Amino acid sequence: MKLNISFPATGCQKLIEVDDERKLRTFYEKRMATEVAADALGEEWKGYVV
Amino acid sequence: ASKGRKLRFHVLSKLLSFMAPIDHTTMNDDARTELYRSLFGQ
Amino acid sequence: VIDEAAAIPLPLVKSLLGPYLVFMASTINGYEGTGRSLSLKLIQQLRQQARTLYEVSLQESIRYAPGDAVEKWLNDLLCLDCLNITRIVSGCPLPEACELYYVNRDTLFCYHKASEVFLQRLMALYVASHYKNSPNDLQMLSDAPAHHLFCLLPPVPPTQNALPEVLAVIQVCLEGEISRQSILNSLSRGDLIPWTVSEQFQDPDFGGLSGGRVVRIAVHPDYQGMGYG
Amino acid sequence: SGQKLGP
Amino acid sequence: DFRRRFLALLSYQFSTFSPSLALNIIQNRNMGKPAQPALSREELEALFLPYDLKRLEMYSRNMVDYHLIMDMIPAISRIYFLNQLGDLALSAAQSALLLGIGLQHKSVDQLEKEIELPSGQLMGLFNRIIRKVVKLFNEVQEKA
Amino acid sequence: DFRRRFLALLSYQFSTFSPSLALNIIQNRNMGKPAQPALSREELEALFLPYDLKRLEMYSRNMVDYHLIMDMIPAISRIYFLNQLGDLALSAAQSALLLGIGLQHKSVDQLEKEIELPSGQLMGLFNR
Amino acid sequence: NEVKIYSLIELIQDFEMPTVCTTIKVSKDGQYILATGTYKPRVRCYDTYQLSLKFERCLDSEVVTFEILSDDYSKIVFLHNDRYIEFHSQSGFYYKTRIPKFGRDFSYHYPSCDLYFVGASSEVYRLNLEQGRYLNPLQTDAAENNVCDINSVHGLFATGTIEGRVECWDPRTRNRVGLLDCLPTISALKFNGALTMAVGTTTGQVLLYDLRSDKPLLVKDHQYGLPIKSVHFQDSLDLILSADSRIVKMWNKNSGKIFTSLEPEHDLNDVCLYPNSGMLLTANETPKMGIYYIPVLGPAPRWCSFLDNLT
Repeated sequence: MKLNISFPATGCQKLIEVDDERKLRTFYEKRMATEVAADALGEEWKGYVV
Repeated sequence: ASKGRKLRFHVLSKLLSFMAPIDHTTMNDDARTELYRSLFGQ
Repeated sequence: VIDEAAAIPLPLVKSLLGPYLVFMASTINGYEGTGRSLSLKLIQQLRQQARTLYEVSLQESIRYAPGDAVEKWLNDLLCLDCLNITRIVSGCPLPEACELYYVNRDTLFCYHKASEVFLQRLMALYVASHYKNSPNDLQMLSDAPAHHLFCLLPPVPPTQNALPEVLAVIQVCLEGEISRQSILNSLSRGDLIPWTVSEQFQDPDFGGLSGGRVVRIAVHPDYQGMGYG
Repeated sequence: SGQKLGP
Repeated sequence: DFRRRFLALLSYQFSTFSPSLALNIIQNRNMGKPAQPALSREELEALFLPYDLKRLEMYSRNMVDYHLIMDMIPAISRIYFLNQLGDLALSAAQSALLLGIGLQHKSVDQLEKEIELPSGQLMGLFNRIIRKVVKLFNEVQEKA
Repeated sequence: DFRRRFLALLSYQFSTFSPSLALNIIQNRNMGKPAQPALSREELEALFLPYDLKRLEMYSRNMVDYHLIMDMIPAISRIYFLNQLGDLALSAAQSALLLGIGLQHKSVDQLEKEIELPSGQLMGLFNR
Repeated sequence: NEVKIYSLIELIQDFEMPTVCTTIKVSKDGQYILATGTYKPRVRCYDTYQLSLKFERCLDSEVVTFEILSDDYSKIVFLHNDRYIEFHSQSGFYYKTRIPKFGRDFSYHYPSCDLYFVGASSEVYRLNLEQGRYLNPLQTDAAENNVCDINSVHGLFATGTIEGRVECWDPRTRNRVGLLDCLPTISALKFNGALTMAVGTTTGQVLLYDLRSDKPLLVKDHQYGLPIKSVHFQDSLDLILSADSRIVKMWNKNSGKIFTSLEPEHDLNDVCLYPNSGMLLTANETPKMGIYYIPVLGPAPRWCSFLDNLT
């Protein structure tokens, strides 16, 4: 499971490998084009919405 | 009889053996006969 | 081999079949022979279920020659032979045009020829949907008190035959009118519905009310499910 | 008691 | 918090545990637990209606059926292991049966294999258990 | 009296009963009995601890793993099937799940054969 | 009025006729859903597992109604306003033949392989499938016959008439067992169970009838005068499913209490219910075909299992 994350306002892309199932539990059973609060990704991601 | 206005009983080859008879009726034949005599006010 | 297969409920019979060779045996018009309705259902299940079905019937006793006067006399006396439950009369409006009738116990069980024919009709319907017919159950009906028997009959025409066809039969036994003190004594140490309620809720008040239970309700096997009940 | 039962 | 979770979960998938193991987890000598408050009048009335309390009292004299009071035992079992209901002075063997009936929902026959005591004594043991239980309700009611 | 007795006895010998059959026992006359008052505030505090409320409310948002609230269901099922807590407008299938879990103590996979709905759906119905 | 209905993202792609949809029907297995539409009359079958259309087959003439003979999508019969019956095998078009007079509606008797034509003739035509020869005619002695239905319970065939008289026939021995008497024309007739029958009237009255008693058990009148095209029965909730073009009404079989009512943006040509599910499929006079999900009525269908999460 890899995450291809993009910030359009700055226009920057990054690829991050997440090996922990725990952090990916938040994204499971969710559809496309839906807003998700990705606080589970880590301490850097506080208040981020994807 | 023009344009098939009158019923005809010639054999139709393409429709021959088009289906096989399958029957699923629980009610027995003796019960069927008694019911129809008893139908409605009869 | 499954012996006395009529006694076993039908769902268990299906599992016992399996893919292996299977032998049946059943009792019809016997002392413990199951009624017509259950037997017809089983053979319908067997015929419905590369299986080759074989039906064999036995008509001759091993002890006495057929036609023995004792056997025929005893069979009618105890009403152990179930036959066609009733002649197929014209069907009636189900919840609309049927009236209950009160059969008199004294007049039913006297040995008049007309009464005997009606008794055989009632008994065959009575033990139709029952696992093992008991001669003892007849012993309760004819003499035991408060066992009131009720029959539902087609609307009578102006012209009628000797015996109307019987659609449904209900046997009701009246209970109650039992003293409070006897209940109090019994809890420390006249049928199912008074005693069981008394012991479960522990109410001495219950029992002093008069009420009856429906011992049996039956409908004609051909007409089963049309709403006579 | 309970520990003895476990043993 | 972990204990009260465990008390509810013996019904689900923890019933397969032997009664002895469940007793060992719930009670630990290392962390002693102070006794919970004795059963109050409003709390007892909510849990047990007077007909329910009447059934326990009169059956205590009878010792006949054992099928009238099976419903109340899981309610009774929770109170004892929650440190409530004061002290019932239940023995180690008696506590095992109360846990088995109330929480694991096992029949008496199955526990007979587990407890390995004879059923006649186990029945008599459970008879003693409820006896201590029933008067303690009466002590609570008389205090009102 | 019989109605409360039947709920407790489901976990001893009536668990073998199908959930649909058990529902027919509890609900009869095609009508409700004299309506009991909704679940009282004081009754709530005795029934569930403030931490217990916080766990159940938190799982509603996360919805990760039902085992955390698995202890709480048998208490919840008793309130609903005692005619308390008013009416939750539950469906026939959703009502059957509460009886299977809260009362019969059957796992979600075991109910899948009984309810005949797929285990993925039955988890979602439990979610509602 | 506490049902709070949903309306439907896209469950099946291209679930859209070009202009209008006349009839929508579902196969008995439930894996296939079939629909026909104007313009360029098409037969479009949608796969439930794949959520897409398997195929489309254009037709010469508009189809009044079609009935699914086979358990799968293999064998289908179309009746046309051009007096034409077209048979389609699994590969495609198979055979075509006409009838002397126009056919209003047709019903197929699975026993005896006899398929019945009810139309603009007093006689009701019969079609045998195992044998190609057309069977003997039966005369219903009423000028115009509008609707027909066959009961699966015990094989009873009843045809509606223009005068408002329902006539019951016997598929075996070809004898008229009885008559039922009740200006309004018989809009819709359905058989449900052994002893329950329903008749729709052009005035907007759906009448419950019992076989033994001539008097109707219950009466329900739509306040709007439009005829009721289709009536259905739901066994689980004992609901009788009544649809007219303006609105479709949900009501109980006994005492006639109303469950709920659904009014869409444009008129409904046809209404269908997926078996054992709260999902409702309606055919409208609109390129889009209606899909509505009723949670209280039933659970979501298996191939749309995720809707229960979405609610």
